[PDB]
Amino acid sequence: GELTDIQTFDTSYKINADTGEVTVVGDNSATAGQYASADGAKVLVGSDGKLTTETTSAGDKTTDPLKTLDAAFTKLDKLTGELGAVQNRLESTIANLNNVVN
Amino acid sequence: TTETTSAGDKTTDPLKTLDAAFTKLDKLTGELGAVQNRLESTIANLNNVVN
Amino acid sequence: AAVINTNYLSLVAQNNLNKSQSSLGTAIERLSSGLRINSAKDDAAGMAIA
Amino acid sequence: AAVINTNYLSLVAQNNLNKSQSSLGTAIERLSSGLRINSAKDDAAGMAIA
Amino acid sequence: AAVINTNYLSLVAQNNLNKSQSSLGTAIERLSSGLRINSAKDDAAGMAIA
Amino acid sequence: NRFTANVRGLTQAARNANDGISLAQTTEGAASEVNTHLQRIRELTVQASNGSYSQEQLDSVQGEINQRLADIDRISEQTDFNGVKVLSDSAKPLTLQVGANDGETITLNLSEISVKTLGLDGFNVNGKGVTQNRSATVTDVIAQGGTLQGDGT
Amino acid sequence: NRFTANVRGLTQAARNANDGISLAQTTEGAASEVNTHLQRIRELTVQASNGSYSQEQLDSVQGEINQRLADIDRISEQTDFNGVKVLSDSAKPLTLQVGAND
Amino acid sequence: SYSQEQLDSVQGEINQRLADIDRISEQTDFNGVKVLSDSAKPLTLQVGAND
Amino acid sequence: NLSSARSRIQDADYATEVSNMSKAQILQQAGTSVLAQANQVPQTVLSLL
Repeated sequence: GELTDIQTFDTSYKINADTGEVTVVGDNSATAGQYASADGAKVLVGSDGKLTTETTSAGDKTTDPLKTLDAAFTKLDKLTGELGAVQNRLESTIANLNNVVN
Repeated sequence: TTETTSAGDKTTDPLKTLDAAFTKLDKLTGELGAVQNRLESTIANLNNVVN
Repeated sequence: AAVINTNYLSLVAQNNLNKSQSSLGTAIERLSSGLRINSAKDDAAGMAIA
Repeated sequence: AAVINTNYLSLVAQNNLNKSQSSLGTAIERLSSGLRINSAKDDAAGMAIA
Repeated sequence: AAVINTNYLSLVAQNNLNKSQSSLGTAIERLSSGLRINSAKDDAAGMAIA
Repeated sequence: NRFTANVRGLTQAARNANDGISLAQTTEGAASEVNTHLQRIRELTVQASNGSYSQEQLDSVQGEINQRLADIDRISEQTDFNGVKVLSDSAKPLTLQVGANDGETITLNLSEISVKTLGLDGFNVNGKGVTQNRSATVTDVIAQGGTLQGDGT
Repeated sequence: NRFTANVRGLTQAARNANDGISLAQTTEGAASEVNTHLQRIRELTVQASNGSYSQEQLDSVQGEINQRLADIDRISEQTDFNGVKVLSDSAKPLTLQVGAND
Repeated sequence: SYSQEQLDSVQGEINQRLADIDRISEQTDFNGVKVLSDSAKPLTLQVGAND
Repeated sequence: NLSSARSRIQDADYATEVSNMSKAQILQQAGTSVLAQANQVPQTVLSLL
């Protein structure tokens, strides 16, 4: 399901698969400073081995722990409220059916 | 040269270096004191919200 | 309300007790040490001046 | 707060009292001996000069 | 009233104590130095005359 | 349910903040001891800068300076809190997550109190004041008549 | 039937008014300590307005005041009551229906 | 402020809680019907004659 | 003069510190008592049954 004709830039959908990024090896600093347009982005090696201008990666951790917990809370509360509403309606049906039986 | 040290030879202005160290240490100490004040204020605020 | 599960009055009393105890603690520290400005969190600039 | 297993106020009071007693001991030793530079831990180069 | 947070009597006593202590300090300084006009802040014209 | 989660998460957040006060207290106490060390160093430095003292008394003064500096470095490398070298050369600022619904913290910004970072790093009044050099740079190598021979040779 | 509707709705309105009381309590409690923040800022402003303080100690006062302002902003952003940042930048006036007959 | 080991203990407790949640899901049974489980279609509850 | 300057900012005024400690102790005893009576506030609920 991948496409070879059309690629995606770091931030955009570009047909040009290769850009030829220009990095300068800062002498006496041993850091591949950016040269093309970022002009000193201090390139770091990414987690996939490619060159990138970011300093910190995603890591291995729930990025939004409490937000996911709140989402779980919302799902559980929705189910509990639905069950409670069905239970109340069922009690009302019990009353109505008993009256109709009488 | 290879070896990593050299003679110090009568450090020029001792008290100025000491005063720079004093400024740095006092700056960090004041930052920590401000943090302690902020943190006890947060303790009070959080306790109020808890009640 | 006549509920027993939570006692808001008890919680308020606990808060005021904690505030009074913190005041007692800082007063006792200043009384024992003889220095008003110790643990710079009180008068942070004052400790720099001192 | 209302904790009793540790009394932080007692600890700071004890520490300040220890500092006060150390100062008193130095003063008493200097008074009895009559020498400011005694126990070379006090004014190390001073006792070399003396 | 019956208040405990503020004790006006204690504050007034502290102020009078401070005034008396300042007077005592001036008296001790005048005795020790032996000159009534020392630390010119008192009787500046007297200091100029002296 | 929402109120229970919020109120008890805030109690836990109060616990976290209260640990933050303890951390700041420990670091402040260590810094106060460093402050006393600097005060004594300044006193005896004013003493030693006098010219009336012969060389050997300056040697004893420098011995005491070295002892104080070594203690400062010891405080730097040994002030511990929950197994964290808080007042050391490797101490990133803390977070102190306060309040539920994470996204808000209280950065501590505590680090770098020791010799070589208070700026002294070589403090000396006599001959024995050995300082620290810097790694030789390729620019310096070229500057002193550098002649290339290969891969950075 | 009309009496039951009125009494039940009015009791529920009493519950709603109690919720409003609790929300007002939370907001007032947060504001009560923002008040202490402002008091401390004012006291330290009086202290640092003196000329005897050199630039470094004025910088320390400014750092502490920056902490106080950041804490006030944190109070505004984080003060929550039933998923509503009541004392915040985006806080519209509430409704608090008391009584039946909308 | 917590070092890695205490975080690991917290993670162990959280894993225990998650395992309990999963157990409650797989084992909450009612008349041989795992009602609160991963295979639970909505029921019917015929209430009245004239289906 | 500089020692006096340091005293004016660093040394503690014992007269006000003693009064502050006394008021703190008074507030502590009052707080403990009122907290107790607040703890018997729900006791009156445990009368009707």
